[PDB]
Parts: sequence; structure tokens; C-alpha cells
Amino acid sequence: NQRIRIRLKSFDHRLIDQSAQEIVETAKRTGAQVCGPIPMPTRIERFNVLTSPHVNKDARDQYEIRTYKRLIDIVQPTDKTVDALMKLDLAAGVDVQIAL
Amino acid sequence: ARIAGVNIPDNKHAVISLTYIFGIGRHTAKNILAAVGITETTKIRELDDAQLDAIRAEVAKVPTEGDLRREISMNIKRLMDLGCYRGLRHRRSLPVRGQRTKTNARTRKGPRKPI
Amino acid sequence: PRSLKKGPFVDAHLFAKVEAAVASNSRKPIKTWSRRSMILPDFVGLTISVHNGRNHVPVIVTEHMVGHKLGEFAPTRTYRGH
Amino acid sequence: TNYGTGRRKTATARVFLSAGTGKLVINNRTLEQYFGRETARMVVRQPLELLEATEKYDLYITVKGGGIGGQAGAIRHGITRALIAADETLKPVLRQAGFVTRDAREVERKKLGLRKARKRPQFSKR
Amino acid sequence: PRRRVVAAREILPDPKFSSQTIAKFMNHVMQDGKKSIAESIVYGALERVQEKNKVDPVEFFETTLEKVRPMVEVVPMEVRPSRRTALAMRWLVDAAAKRSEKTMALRLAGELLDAAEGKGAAIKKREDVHRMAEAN
Amino acid sequence: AKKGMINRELKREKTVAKYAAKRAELKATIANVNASDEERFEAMLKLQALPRNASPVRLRNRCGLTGRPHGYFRKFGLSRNKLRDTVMQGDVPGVVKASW
RNA sequence: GGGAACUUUAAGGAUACUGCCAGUGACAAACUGGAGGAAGGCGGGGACGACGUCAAGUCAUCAUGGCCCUUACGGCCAGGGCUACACACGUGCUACAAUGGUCGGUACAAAGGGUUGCUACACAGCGAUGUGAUGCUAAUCUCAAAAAGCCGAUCGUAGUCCGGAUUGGAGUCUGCAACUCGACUCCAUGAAGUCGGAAUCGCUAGUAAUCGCGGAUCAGAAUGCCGCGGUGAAUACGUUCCCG
Repeated sequence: NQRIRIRLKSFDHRLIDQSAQEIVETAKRTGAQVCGPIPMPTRIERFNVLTSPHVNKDARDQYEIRTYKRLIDIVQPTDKTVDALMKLDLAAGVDVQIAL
Repeated sequence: ARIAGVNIPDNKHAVISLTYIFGIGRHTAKNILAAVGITETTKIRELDDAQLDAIRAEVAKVPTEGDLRREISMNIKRLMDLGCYRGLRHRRSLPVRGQRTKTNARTRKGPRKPI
Repeated sequence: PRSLKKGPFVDAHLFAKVEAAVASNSRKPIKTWSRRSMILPDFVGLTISVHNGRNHVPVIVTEHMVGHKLGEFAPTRTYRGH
Repeated sequence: TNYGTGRRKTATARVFLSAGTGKLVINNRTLEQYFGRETARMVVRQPLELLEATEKYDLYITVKGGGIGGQAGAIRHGITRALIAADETLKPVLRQAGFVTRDAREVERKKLGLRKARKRPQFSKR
Repeated sequence: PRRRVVAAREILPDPKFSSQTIAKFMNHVMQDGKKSIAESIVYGALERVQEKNKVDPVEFFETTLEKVRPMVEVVPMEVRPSRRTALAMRWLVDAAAKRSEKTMALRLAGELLDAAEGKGAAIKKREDVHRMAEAN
Repeated sequence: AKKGMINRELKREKTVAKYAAKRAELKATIANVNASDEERFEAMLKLQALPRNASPVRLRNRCGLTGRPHGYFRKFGLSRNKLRDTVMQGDVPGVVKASW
């Protein structure tokens, strides 16, 4: 009863789905059943920044940043699956957490 | 009736009528009524003389009118004589608890005095 | 006000001075800048020169003053009228 | 048997329609228990009273989100969609009554420099 | 506006009587979005008038509305029909507000019955409009 | 800001970091129920006898580039002027103009 | 247990284009009415601000020409001040009550924050809070009680069971430290205020009005600012005058 949990975090959804698709494709090639990827709710943070150097309270820029999360489950893992997962490259801008 | 030297309203509930006495609020009235077992919705006009005497006995336990006013006056006079910061504010008839005075001190300063 | 579980607050350098005076009996005013120190029962009968931002004003401690801050008897602003 | 989904002001209602006596439960509660005000109860019942079919169907309803008015509107929309799914010939009558339209009105966001969506702070020439 | 003609906003019929007149009266009564309170006030008065004379609530209300309806404003000119009804409801709510009774519903029913016999501040204001129209 | 103010901030940070451990020890000893009232009392006296700059409440957040003491935005560590400039140049990952 | 139906979560797509019918305008650009459709003529909102004007604002974010100080106009420290108070003005909050106040019971959200943090539950306290303890690096645990709403009782038009300023007395918490000068809790007190002149402001639909909820800054300290949802109106004949 060994299950592998993969969590992906990023600031760029196109990157995060590219990485998730690559991981899923590799796992399917190795010969293990996978579940996902499952999109978790996105986090959004906003800021209001005054633009003028001295006094204009109504002159502000509104910025935002988003955090995207993906969840992937691997069930019935073959022996080659794990070593393939550490052989898999790490792309900048996407953070990966693996739990056994 | 007359309680503690005060004519409380006759056609009101007891818990509301007892608040007409200085030094007694809603919480104190509730506590007094619960200590003599009279329902809060009963008006004082359907109260027996014995119940009124019991209420008078309960009321005398707390400071109500003359002692309370005397003690407040003494407390203020002590500060004014000692000359601390609060005493000076009491002397000048200005806000005492750190409020702004550039505007909005009308309760302590009375109506506006033209220049 | 300061929580009762912590006790009153007195500056150590002022506490040492008053304790030394009371162990002795010197009537010399104690010069201090500690407007925030609490007046204790040991303070009664002493003269303390409290700073008020510009000068040191003398205060003679009586029984009625116990429980107050030293700064309440040294006003910092000057006002006489408009 | 038939299914419908209704939406109104962030409220979503799932409606399951069958044939029966007329039982109606919302979130394991009766209509009068769930809705306190009469107009909310009337809005829910409007489609069946219009069709004169108050007695031939049984309803199983769940609903989440929004307030009482939004939830009543969502339930009405879901019932209308369930009836349409059950019989396509009923669509002209319900569309004429106006029940098939999804009301897209929604709360407008607060805007920078304003107290509300449109309200502006008080201003003075003087 | 200046260039366009904006269509009037159609209001839904009252879900209990299917009466746009009753719905408009409820909207006139309602304050700051409290529709339930206005519904209770209006329905209570409609039931009260029904008991104090056994008449249909809708018909009795339309007849009283037509009685308290003006005919002219103020420069004399003929008031369009919608403004007539809008002005009659305002008078009927304003005058009903000033009576002395336990609830707004009872005051509304009482002055509806009073106006049904032509006795009320709304009808008096109507006669005032008649007089000042005779003035012009 | 001025070099004197920046150096003051640096000195206060150094003092806080130096005295961090003993302050926590004394606070734990004060909070200790099992310890004697006397132990807690001398613990409190020692805490009051610690230097003033050891207290974290005297630290003020300043911009990491200019030293400005207003508009800090803990997340980026920069004041509003530098945050605006750098975000609009594109050197902050993930931050974009916000519209909704 | 189980299921992959539904809601939702979130990536990619489809759809709306005067497409169809009728009348008009020139016979064009267009315009008016109807069907279908979730939506019909720009469906709603946001960001994006041409050539230029104001010697407009900022040498105190920063950079920079020139001028000035160099045992001081530089640097360090403790205490005080920026919180003053006969007055005038701007922007707000809370009220003057019955479409309401209080008490008991009982429903329905969205968005956002949490490891120097948020805390289930138990005990102690009238209460702010304290102690023990549990889960959470979070669609998993938590802040968290939504409030207006509905049902029942009571108050009966009174400066009141409206209002909640001011002051007296007890406390809690953050912090080395709440005197000048913090927030909150309890007992007592119970001010003006009866809908406000000349004049003047905002708003055309999920808008105005009203009700609550969250965050940045931040040891502590919002009636301000930036967001979120609940309930939900009235009126537009027209350009004769006011402003641009």
C-alpha cells in the first residue's frame, strides 16, 4: 500500500500545467496508474501603491500576484517509477514536493 | 411609592422604576429584585407594604443618593486640592481623560464663547 | 493601568536612591528623570526633583500621593490664556 | 428522474423531479420551515401553479450560497429547467412567463477613489 | 437624458395578488431595502379593510386610489396617467404616517377606510390642488 | 534616509540579535508556574535591567534600498517608490497589473 | 464501504455576427419592431489616458548642476513636544426613535488571513481574559458568532425601557515602560439632541439606501483607506434657463 503524492506550486499556470503534464506522461510511460492532476484553489494577493512621490492619494497602481497549486497521485508504483521521478528535471519557477 | 427618599414612578414595572433612584442601574435593580423574589414585570402599585419594606431594606445596603453624591464631590475635591494633572484639568473645566481640545470639547467647555 | 499580577514598576536607579536615603535620613532632594516610576509607601516624607522636560521641579511626597506616577506632579506644558 | 440546476446571485440549487403526490423538501426541511417570509414561498411554487401541475410531481431540492431571495430564485430556475428537461413542449409557456432566463445581475465592485461602486465623496467649490 | 428615450422599468406583479398597483404601493412604502416590513404593513391593512367591510382588497384599493387621484398639477397642463398614480400614493402614505395608532398597518387601513368616504388629509390636499388650479 | 539613521537601525538589529537568547530565557522563567515567586521576581528585575535596545519593539522597518520609514510592504522588503519602479521594470517574479 | 452522477474547483474551447423576418431611411450609413437563444444591436465592470496647457507638485523616496557648515547646520544619549486651546473651516461617525428599543427561540453568504501564528475542547471568572490541551505549513485544522431577516413577549409617544457624551470607582492585555499620551471589560452617572436658515453635495439598476464580514500598515493602537457579500427602490416630459 504505497502511494506517491506530488504537490506543485507556481506563479505561472502555463508552466505548472506543462510540468504536471510532463510528470504524468513520464509516469504513464513507466507503467503506473496515476490520478490527476487536480487543480487546487488559487491564492491571490493584491497591493495598492501610490504613484506620485509626494501627494496624490487617488493616484495608485493596483498590483496582484497569484499562487497556483496542483496535486498528483501515483498508485501502484513500479520500481522504475521512483528513480524516474528523481531523474526528472526541475524547471525554474515551479516547486515540487514529493511524499511517500 | 417613596424609596430612599425618592418618589419612583407608580405605573411602571419595578425593574424600570427602581432605576429612578440615584446610584441604582438596571443590573442593580435586577439583583435587588432577585434577592426578594419579586418578578421583574410586576408594577410597584401591586406590591404589598411588606414587599416595599423588604425592597427598602435591600436598597439601604448600597449607597444611593446623598452618600454617593457626597463621596463623588469629596473625590473630585481631593484631586483639585492635591494639584495633580487630573486636579488641574478639573480646575480648568477641560477634558480629563486625554481627549483632544483643539476641537470637540463642548460637553466640558459648555456653549461656545465668542472672542 | 499595569496589570496587578506584575506588581508596581519602579526604576532601579531611583529605588536604590530612595532605599539609601531611608536607610540613612538625608533630606537632600533626589534628582531624577524617571517620570514613569510609581510612588511607593517608602517615598512618604521625601523631596524628589522630577524632570519636566526643561527643569527639575521639587515634589514633597505625602501619604495621599501613594499609587500615582511621579510625572503627575510635574506638568510639561505651559498655558495661561489666549 | 429529471434533473435541473438553478443559479441566482452566487446561489446554486440542485433540483430532482419525479412523479408523485406533491411532496417537497429543501435541505431535509419543509418549505414553510426553510422559508420564513411568504413571498419566498410563493416564488418557489410559481412554476407549478402556472403549469397547474402542483399535484403530479415530487421535488427533492438542495441549495447553497447567497441569501433567501437568491436561493428562492435559484430554486425557481432549477424547477423550470427540470420541467423543460422532462418535457420540451413546455418551453414556450415557461419562456413567455420569463422563468427560463438566467438573471445575470451581480454586485458591482468597489472602485478606487470612491466610497462605493458609484457613490462619490462629498465635494465643495467653496 | 438629452438624446435618448429611456424606457420605463417594468415592475413584477405582487406574488400574492398579482397586482402591479399593490407592488408599486409596497415599493413606495419600503425604506432602505426592507421589503419584508413593507409587505407585512400592506398585507395587514388589506386584511383589516376586508374585515371592517367585506369587500375585495384589490377592488377597494383601486377605487380609493381613483378617488384620491388628482387630475392636474400646479401654468395648467394635463398630468400624464403614471404621475397621477405616483402622486396619489405619496399623499396616501404621507397622510397615513401622521395618524396615531399602534402599527403602520392599522394606520394605513384606517385612513384607507377614511378616504373611501372622502375624509382625509390626502383628499384635503387634492381639494387644495383643485383650488390652486382654479387660481390658474 | 540619512546614513546616521541607517547605522542606528543596524546597531539596534545587532543588539537585539545579541540579546535574543537571555530575554527568552528570562521570559520563560517568569512564566514558569513551578518556579518560586522570588525566582520570578528577580527574573523580572533582570529583564527590566536589560539594555533598552535589546527590545524588539524599538525596531522600525525600512526600505532595503533607500531606508524610507513609510510604506514598507513586508512581503517585498521595499518601500512604495522602489517597488513601483522595479515592478514596472519587470524584476519581481509574478507581479502584474491587477484588474477584475 | 463505495460511486464519478450533481455542485464546486481550474485549464482549454464553443457561442452573438443585424445571423433570420417585418417596416423604414436614400435607394447608403444606419434606425425601429418580432422569433429563436442564457444573453440582441456597445450584454455589465476593469486596465489602457493622443498633440498639448498650468515656470502646476515633489531637491524630505532617490539621483543631480550650483551655493553654504566643518569642535558643527555633522554624530551619540535621557527627558519633553509633534496630542496645547478664548476661536474659524473641510472630510466623516453616532443619533434625535414605534418601518423602533429590549428579551427568548430559530435561518441564509462572499472574499481574505494563520508557525515569533490561528486555535477545537475542558476548567475559572459577570466580563475583557487566564490555565491545561488538541489540529493545522492548510479545498484537510482554525479565525467564525454573519447582521439586517422570521416567530413570541413587553415598552405606548414620554427627553422615554430613545440617545450615549462626560465624569467617579474597579480591572485585563501588549510592551523595559500606558503620567503627559494606548486599546478593551465591569459597576455607577446619564449631556446636547424633538430632523436642523441662506446655501450646497452624491447618485440612472443589482445603482442609491441600509446590514454585516475581511486585509495592508502593525508588539499594542481605524469612525480612515482598499476589498467582500446580504436585502434592495424612486424618477427621467425635455433642453427654455445654471456649469463645463
